[PDB]
Amino acid sequence: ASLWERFCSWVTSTENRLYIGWFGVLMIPTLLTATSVFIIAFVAAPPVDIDGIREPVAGSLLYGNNIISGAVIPSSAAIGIHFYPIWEAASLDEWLYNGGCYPLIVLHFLLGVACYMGREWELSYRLGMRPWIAVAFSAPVAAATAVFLIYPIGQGSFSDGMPLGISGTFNFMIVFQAEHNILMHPFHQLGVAGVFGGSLFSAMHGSLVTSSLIRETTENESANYGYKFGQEEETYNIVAAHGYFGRLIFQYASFNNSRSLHFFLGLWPVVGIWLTSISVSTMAFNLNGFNFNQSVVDSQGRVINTWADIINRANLGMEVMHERNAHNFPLDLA
Amino acid sequence: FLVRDQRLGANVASAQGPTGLGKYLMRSPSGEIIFGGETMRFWDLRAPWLEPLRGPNGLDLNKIKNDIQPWQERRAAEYMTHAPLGSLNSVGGVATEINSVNYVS
Amino acid sequence: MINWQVIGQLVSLAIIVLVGPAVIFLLAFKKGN
Amino acid sequence: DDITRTIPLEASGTTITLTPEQVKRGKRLFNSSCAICHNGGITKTNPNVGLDPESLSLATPPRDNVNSLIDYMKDPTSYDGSESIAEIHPSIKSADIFPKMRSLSDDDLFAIAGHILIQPKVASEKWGGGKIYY
Amino acid sequence: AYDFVSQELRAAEDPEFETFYTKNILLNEGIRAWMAAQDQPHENFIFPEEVLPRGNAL
Amino acid sequence: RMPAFFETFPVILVDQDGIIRADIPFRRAESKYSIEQVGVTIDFYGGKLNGQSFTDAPTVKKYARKAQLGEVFEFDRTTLESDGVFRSSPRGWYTFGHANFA
Amino acid sequence: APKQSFFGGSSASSPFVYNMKQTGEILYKPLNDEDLQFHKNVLEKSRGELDRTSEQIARKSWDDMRGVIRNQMYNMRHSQLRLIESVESAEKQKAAKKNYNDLKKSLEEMDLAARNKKQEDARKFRASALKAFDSFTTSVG
Amino acid sequence: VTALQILVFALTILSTILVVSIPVILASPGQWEQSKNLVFTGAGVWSGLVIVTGLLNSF
Amino acid sequence: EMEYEGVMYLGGSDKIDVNNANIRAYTKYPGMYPNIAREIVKNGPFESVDDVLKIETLTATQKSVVEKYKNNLIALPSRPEYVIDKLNNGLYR
Amino acid sequence: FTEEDFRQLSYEQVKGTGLANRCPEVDGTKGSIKIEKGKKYKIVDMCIEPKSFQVEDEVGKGKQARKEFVDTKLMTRATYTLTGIEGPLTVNANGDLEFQEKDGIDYAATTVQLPGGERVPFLFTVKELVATAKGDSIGSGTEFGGEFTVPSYRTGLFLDPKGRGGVTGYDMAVALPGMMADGAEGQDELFKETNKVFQVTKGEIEMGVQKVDPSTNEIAGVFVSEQLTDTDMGAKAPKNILLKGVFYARIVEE
Amino acid sequence: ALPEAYSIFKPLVDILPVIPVFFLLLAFVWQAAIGFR
Amino acid sequence: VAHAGIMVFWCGAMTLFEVAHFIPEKPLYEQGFILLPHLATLGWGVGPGGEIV
Ligand code: CLA
Ligand SMILES: CCCCCCCCCCCCCCCCCC(=O)OC[C@H](CO[C@@H]1O[C@H](CO)[C@H](O)[C@H](O)[C@H]1O)OC(=O)CCCCCCCCCCCCCCCCC
Ligand SMILES: CCCCCCCCCCCCCCCC(=O)OC[C@H](COP(=O)(O)OC[C@@H](O)CO)OC(=O)CCCCCCCCCCCCCCC
Ligand code: HEM
Ligand SMILES: CC1=C(/C=C/C(C)=C/C=C/C(C)=C/C=C/C=C(C)/C=C/C=C(C)/C=C/C2=C(C)CCCC2(C)C)C(C)(C)CCC1
Ligand SMILES: CC1=C(/C=C/C(C)=C/C=C\C(C)=C/C=C/C=C(C)/C=C\C=C(C)\C=C\C2=C(C)CCCC2(C)C)C(C)(C)CCC1
Ligand code: OEX
Ligand SMILES: [Cl-]
Ligand SMILES: [Fe+3]
Repeated sequence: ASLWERFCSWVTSTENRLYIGWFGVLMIPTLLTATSVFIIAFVAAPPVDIDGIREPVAGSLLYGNNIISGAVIPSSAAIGIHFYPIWEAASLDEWLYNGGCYPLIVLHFLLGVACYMGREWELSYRLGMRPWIAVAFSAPVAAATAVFLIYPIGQGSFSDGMPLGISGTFNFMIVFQAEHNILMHPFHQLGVAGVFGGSLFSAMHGSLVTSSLIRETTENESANYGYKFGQEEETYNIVAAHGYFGRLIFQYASFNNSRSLHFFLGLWPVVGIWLTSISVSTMAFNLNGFNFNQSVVDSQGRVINTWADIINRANLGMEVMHERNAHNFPLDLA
Repeated sequence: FLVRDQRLGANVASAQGPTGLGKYLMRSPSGEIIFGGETMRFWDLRAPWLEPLRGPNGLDLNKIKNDIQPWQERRAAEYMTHAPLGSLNSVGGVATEINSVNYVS
Repeated sequence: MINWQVIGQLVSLAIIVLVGPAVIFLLAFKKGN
Repeated sequence: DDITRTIPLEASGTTITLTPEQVKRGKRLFNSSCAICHNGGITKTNPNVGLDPESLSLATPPRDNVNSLIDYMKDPTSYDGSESIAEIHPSIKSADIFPKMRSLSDDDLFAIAGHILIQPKVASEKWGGGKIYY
Repeated sequence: AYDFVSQELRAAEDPEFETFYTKNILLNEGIRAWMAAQDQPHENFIFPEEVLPRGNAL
Repeated sequence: RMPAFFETFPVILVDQDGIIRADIPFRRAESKYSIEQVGVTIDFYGGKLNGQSFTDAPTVKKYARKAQLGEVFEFDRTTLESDGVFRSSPRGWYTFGHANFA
Repeated sequence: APKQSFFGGSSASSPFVYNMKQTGEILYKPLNDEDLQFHKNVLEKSRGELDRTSEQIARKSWDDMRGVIRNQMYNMRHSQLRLIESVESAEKQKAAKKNYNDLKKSLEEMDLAARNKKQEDARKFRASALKAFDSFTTSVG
Repeated sequence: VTALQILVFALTILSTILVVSIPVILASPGQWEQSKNLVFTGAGVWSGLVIVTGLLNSF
Repeated sequence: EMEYEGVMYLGGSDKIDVNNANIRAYTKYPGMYPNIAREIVKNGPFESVDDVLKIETLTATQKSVVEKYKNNLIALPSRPEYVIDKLNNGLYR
Repeated sequence: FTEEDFRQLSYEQVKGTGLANRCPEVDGTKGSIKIEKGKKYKIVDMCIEPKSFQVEDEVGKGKQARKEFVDTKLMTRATYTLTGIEGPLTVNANGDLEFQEKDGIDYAATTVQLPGGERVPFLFTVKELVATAKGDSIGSGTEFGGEFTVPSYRTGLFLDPKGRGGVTGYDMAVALPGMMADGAEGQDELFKETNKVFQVTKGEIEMGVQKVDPSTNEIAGVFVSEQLTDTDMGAKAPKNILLKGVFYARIVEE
Repeated sequence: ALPEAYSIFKPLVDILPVIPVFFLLLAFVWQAAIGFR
Repeated sequence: VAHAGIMVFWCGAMTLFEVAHFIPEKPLYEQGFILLPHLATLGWGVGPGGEIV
C-alpha cells in the first residue's frame, strides 16, 4: 500500500517473463554493460598495447581477425592491476590503447554472475523449493573468478588474465602451462575427472532413462510425445534401468535410489570444477604443479629422463617463446 | 641487474631496451622513475632495501649512481633467488627448473 | 650404525594409533558411548 | 658405477679420490647452501660467469682444481683477481654477513668443491649450460 | 587446421600486425624446436643452441 | 631436409656422419659457426644451373633454405595467384574423406 | 639383486642425516679481528652519515634524511650489537648497553620528526643521537 | 639437569594414561558417579606435575 | 640486417673485434672480463686494433694483459645495431 | 613549484598524482650566470617536458599547398618527459658555450595518434645533444641550439610478430614455405620487410632560457624540437614531428 | 633446535601435528563402531 | 571448546614442530616456517637486520 511497497512487490513478483528480483537489480544493468562493451569492442576496437612494451595487438573484427582470432585484448601491463576507468584517462581513445575495455567488461561480468548466483537463489525462495542451485552455479562463477580476477591479483597485471576471445583462451592456456605446470597439478587432475566424469554420467544416466521408457506412444511418431508435461507418474522404470546396470557391472554398483543417484550427478562435476578453480588460483600465487624434472638418476649420477622431462621440453619451448621481447632479465617474474 | 651492468660501466639510464622502452630505468604511468622490464607492473612497491634510493619523484638517478651500498646487493641477490615460485612437491624454480632446491616461500 | 630416530618416530606413531581406537575399542566392549 | 672421481688437487696435475661418503656429503651440502643460486652450474645473479669446466679454467687462479676452490670459499676474489668480491658473495671471511657460511668446516669445503668438479664428469653438457640442456 | 592463410599473408606484409592467433604460431615453433631433440631421439636432432628459436633474455 | 611431420625447420648443414658444420643461426650474437663463418660454397649440378657455382655468402643462404625443402624448382605462381603454403594431394584428400565416412 | 636399504644405511640416495656428521673444526672463528675491524670500519662510515643529515634538514628535503638514515646505516644496529658482545668486563658493558639503547630511542624520534615534517624538532633529535654516537665509541673502546 | 628430563618424561607417560582413560571412564554407563575424583585426582596430579616442571625449568 | 658479413667475430671463435662485440665475449680469455673490459666497451677503440693499447685509464699490468691477446682483437666498422646491446645483449645462460 | 617546494613533499603524496613528471618552474629574473673560461662546469638535473605534440602531414600533396603540422592527441600515458640529463658545459668554442651529452634518461618512447586513427610512435630523445649559444652569460635570452641523433625506435633484437629481427630472429617468412621454395625471381623477394635496418637519423632542437636565477636553478624556459618518428626498422617512411614544451636545468660549479 | 634438556624428545614432536588429522578420522571410526546409527 | 582445544593443540604441536627442525644458519623462510614468523613479527628473539638469536 506504500509508494515503495508497491515497487517492492513488483521486483519480487514471479509474474514477469524473466525474474527481476533484488539480485536482478544488480545483474541486469551490469551484464547489459558487459554485453554492450563486449559486442562493440569485438567488432570495432582499436589495437591494444597488452604488454606495455608499445607493441599493440589488433583483436577486433575491423582489423582483420576472423572470430577464432579476435578477442577483447587484456589491459596494459604498465597499468597493472591499477583501477583504470574512463574518467581516469586523458581521452577515450587513450583509454582504448591501454586496454580499458577489459576491466570494464570483466568487473561487470564478474559482478553480474555473482548476482546471477544470488538470483538463482532468489527464485528458489519465491517459488518455495530447496535453494542450492546457487551452490551448483558457484563452480562456474569461481572458475570465472579464477581466470579473470584472481590470476590478475596474484600475477600482477591485468594482462595475465584470460583474453575475451576464442584464440585468446588458447594463448592463455599455453602461457599458463609454460610457467605453472597445470597439467601436472593434482587439483586440475581432479577437475578433468569431474569433466570427463561429468560427461560420463551425463551419457550414462541420460542413456538409462531413455533406454527404459514405457511406451505411452505409437510406433511411427516421436518418442517424446508420450510424456505429457506436468503428469504425475514417472515416464521410465527406475527398477528396470537399475536391473540393467546391476547386470552390467554388478548388483550393488548402481543406485536404485534415484535421489542419491541424482545427487551424485550434482556432486561429481561441481566439486571437480571447485578444485580446478582453486588450482588456477593457487597457481596465481605461484604454488605450481608437480616438478619431477631430473628425478630419476642412476648410480653414476647421470640424469635419466622420465616422461615429466618430455613435458618439460614442451614447457620450456613455450617458455622462451611467449612474450618474445617483453623480458629483459633471465628469470620470469623471479 | 641494474647493479651488475652499472659495474660493467654502462650509463644505466639511457638503456635503450629492446622494445624501445627502458631496460633498467623507466617511467611510470604517473611519471615516476621506476624499474623497467616486465617489473613495471610492480611499480608501486615500497620495500625497505630500496626506499633509501627513492626521492620524491620515484627512484633518484643520483642516489642509484653513487650510494648503492653493498647490503642492498646482498638483499637483492637473495630476494631474487628466494622468489615466491615453487612447486607442490617443494622444488624452487620457475616451473621448468631441475630439482636441486626445496624452497617454496 | 642404527638409525634411532625413525625407530622413535614410528614407535611413537604406534602409540598414537593405539590411542584413538583404544577409546572406541574399550567402549564398544563396555556397552557405553 | 662411479669408479673414477679423480678430480685434480692443485696445479701440475696431482689428483685425489673422493670416496662415496664425500660425494653424498658434497651433494647434500651443495644443495641448500649454494644451489638456490647455482641450479646446474649457472649463476642466477651473474650469468656470464658460472661453474663451467671451461669458465672455471679461464680465471686468474684457474678454479678447475679443488685447492683453488678451497681458497675461493675462504677468500673470494673477482674473475680477474684484482678486487675481492666478499661483500656480495658468501665466504668464510664474510660469514658474519652471510649466516650460511658460519657453521661448515674446512673438511666439507672439500666435499662441496669436490661436487663442482665431479658434475662435468657425469653430466657434461648439462652442468653449467643453461636451460637448453635441461 | 594449422594457420589462417589470410593472416599469414598479412603478417608477412605488415610487421606490426599481431593477434593472439599470430602469437599462438610462435608458441608452436617453440614447442616443435625444443622438444624435438628429446621427444624423437631416433631422428638425431642435433640442433645447436644458436639456431633454435629463443625469445629475448630467457 | 625437414621431415613431413614438421612445419618450420632450422636449416642445419650436416656431413655424412650426422655432425653439424653450419647452421644459419637464429641468434647472430655469439654464434659459434654459421654459413659465412665456415664459408660453404654451392656447386650446382644439372638442371637450369648446370655449372653455376658461387661462393657469395648472401647468395649461399638463399639456396640453402630452399634445399631443405628437398629440391629447388622454378615456380610460375603469377597464374593461379598462389599464396605460398603447401596444399595436399588427392592421395591425402581421399583418405580424409574415406576414413571419416567409414 | 637390487641393493635395497631399510630406513637408513647411508648410500648415495638415503635422505638421512643421522650419519654424515662434521669431522673437522669450524674454520669460521665467531668473533675474530678481521670482521671486528669491519665493525669499526662501518662506525667510521655511519657517523659520517648522521653528520651528513644536517644539511638536508636545512634544505627541508625529508626523503633524503629519512632515507640516508637507512641507506648506509642499515648495518649499524647489527654492528653496534657485535661490538658490545665483544668487550671483556660486564660493568663497562652496561655503559655501552645503555647508550646503544639511548641511541636507538633517539634515532627513531628523528624519524617521527621526519614524517611529520618538523624541522624545529628533528634538529635536536639529530644532535642528541650524534653525541650518543660519540658516547658509544669511547664506551666500547 | 637430567632430573628435569625424567620429570617431563613422566608427564608424557601419565598423560598417555590420562588421555585414554578419561573418556573411557566418563562414557561408561557406570564409573562416573562412582569415580569423579579418580579423574580429578589424575587431572590434579597432571596439573600438579606441570607446575613442578615449570619452575624447575628456571633452575 | 638480414645479411651481415662480420658475424664470425662476435664470439664463438677468436678475433673478438672490439667495436661491436659483446661484453661477455671477453670471458673466454683469462684476466679480461670484469673491469679491464669496462674500458674496452666504454670509451671504445673506433680507430684500429692498436688503438686499444694506447687507451688510457688502465693500469700498466692491465695494459700487458691486453698484450697477451693482441691477435684476438680486430677493429670492424661499428654497426649501430650491435653497439646498443653491447653491455646487456639479452643473452644469459 | 620550484625545486625547494618539491623536495619537501614525501613520496607518498607525489606518487599517483601526476606531479612527478611536471618539470619544476622557478620564479626569477634580473639575473645572470657567468661561465669562466678556465673553471669546469656542468649542467645537472636537466628536466625536459614537452607539450602539444604535432606531426607534419600533407594537405594537398600535388601543388599549391603546405605541409601543415596537424595537432594530435597523446596516446600512451604521462610517461613523456625526460629527467636528469647532466653534461659538461665548460667547453668554449671561439666563444659559444656548448654542452655535450653525458648520461641520464635521454629518451622516452611515446606514441601519438593522428586524425584518421593512425598511431605514430616516436622516440622523443635528446641523445648526443651539442647545443651552442652565443655569448658567455646565461639568462633571459641566449637561445641554445644543436643537433641530436635519435636512435631507431625498436632495436636490433626486437622480434617481429612473425619472429623476424635485425640482430636476432628469423630471416624468412617461415609461415609461407611454398613462397620460399621458388628458385627464380620469387624467393620471398617480395618482402624486404624481412631485412630489418637499424637506421639512425638526426633531429634539431632550439631552447630559450626564458628565466634565470643567479645562484642555481638555471632556466625553467621553453624549447622547440623537430624530429623524425619510428620507421619500423625500415618498413614505413618516417614523419616529421614538432614538439614545443618546457625544459628546466641546474648549473653546478665544478 | 630444541633446548638441550628436551632434545631427546625430538622424535616425539615430529608426528604431533598429524594428530588433528586423526581427530577427523576418529569420528568415522566411532560412527562405524556404533553402526552409523 | 573441544574444537577450540584442537585449534590450540595445532598451535602447540606445530610450534614445537618448527623449533625442532630449526637449523639456525638458515633464515625463517628457507625452512617452511609458518608460526615462527608470526612470533618474530612480535619481536620474540629477533635481532637487528632480521636475524634471530
Ligand atoms: C583432455 C584434456 C583436457 C581437459 C578435459 C581439460 C579440462 C579443463 N581445463 Mg584444461 N588444459 C589442458 C587439457 C585439458 N583440460 C591442457 C593440455 C592445458 C595446457 C595447455 C590446459 C590448461 C588449462 C588452464 C590454464 C585452465 C584449464 C581449465 C580447465 C577446466 C575448464 C572447464 C572449466 O572449469 O570451466 C568452468 C566454466 C566457466 C569458466 C564458464 C563460466 C560461465 C560464466 C559463469 C557465465 C557464462 C557467460 C556466457 C557468456 C553466457 C552465455 C550467453 C547466453 C546468451 C547463452 C576443465 C577442468 C581451467 C580451470 O580449471 O580453471 C578455470 C584453466 O584455467 N586448463
Ligand atoms: C588448507 C589446510 C587444510 C587441511 C590440510 C592438512 C590436512 C591434510 C592432510 C595432510 C597431512 C598428512 C599427514 C601429515 C604428513 C606429513 C607428516 C610428516 O611426515 O612430516 C615430514 C617431516 C619432514 O621434516 C622436514 O625436515 C627438514 C629438516 O632437514 C626440514 O626442516 C623440513 O622443513 C621438514 O619438513 O617430518 C617427518 O619426517 C615425520 C616423519 C614421521 C613418520 C610418520 C609420520 C606419519 C604421518 C602420516 C600418518 C597418517 C596420516 C595421513 C592422513 C590420513 C588420511 C589420508
Ligand atoms: C539512471 C538513469 C541515467 C540516465 C540514462 C542512462 C543512459 C546510459 C548512457 C549510455 C552509456 C554512456 C557511456 C559513456 C561513454 C563514454 O565513455 O563517454 C566519454 C565521453 C568522452 O569525453 P571526451 O573524451 O570528449 O573528454 C573531453 C576532453 O577530451 C576535452 O578536452 O564523455 C562525454 O562526452 C560525456 C558523456 C557522459 C555524459 C552523461 C551525462 C552527464 C549528466 C549526469 C546526470 C546525472 C543525473 C541523472 C539522474 C538519474
Ligand atoms: C657452497 C657455496 C658456493 C660456492 C662453491 C660457490 C662457487 C662459486 C664460484 C667458484 C664462483 C666463481 C668465482 C669467480 O670465478 O670469480 C662463483 C661465482 C658467484 N657466486 Fe657463488 N658459490 C657459492 C655460494 C653462492 C651463493 C649462495 C650465491 C648467491 C648469493 C653466490 C653468488 C655468486 C655470484 C654472483 C657469482 C659471480 C661473481 C661475479 O660475477 O664476479 N654464490 N660461485
Ligand atoms: C612439556 C612438554 C611436552 C609435553 C606436553 C604434553 C604432555 C602435553 C599434553 C597434551 C595433551 C594431553 C593434549 C590433549 C589435547 C586433547 C584435545 C585438544 C582433545 C580434543 C578432543 C576432541 C576434539 C574430541 C572431539 C570429538 C568429540 C567431542 C566426540 C566424538 C567426535 C570427536 C572425536 C571428534 C613435550 C615433551 C611434548 C615437549 C616439551 C614440552
Ligand atoms: C599430546 C600427546 C598425546 C596425545 C595424543 C592424542 C590427543 C591422540 C588423539 C587422537 C587419535 C590418534 C585418534 C585416532 C585416529 C585413528 C586412526 C586409526 C585413523 C584412521 C582410521 C581410518 C581412516 C579408518 C576409517 C574407516 C572406517 C573404519 C569407517 C569407514 C571406512 C574407513 C576405511 C574410512 C599422548 C597423550 C599420547 C602423549 C604424547 C603426545
Ligand atoms: O605478459 Mn602476459 O604474461 Ca604470464 O608472465 Mn609475467 O607477465 Mn608476461 O610474463 Mn611471462
Ligand atoms: Cl623483465
Ligand atoms: Fe534421468
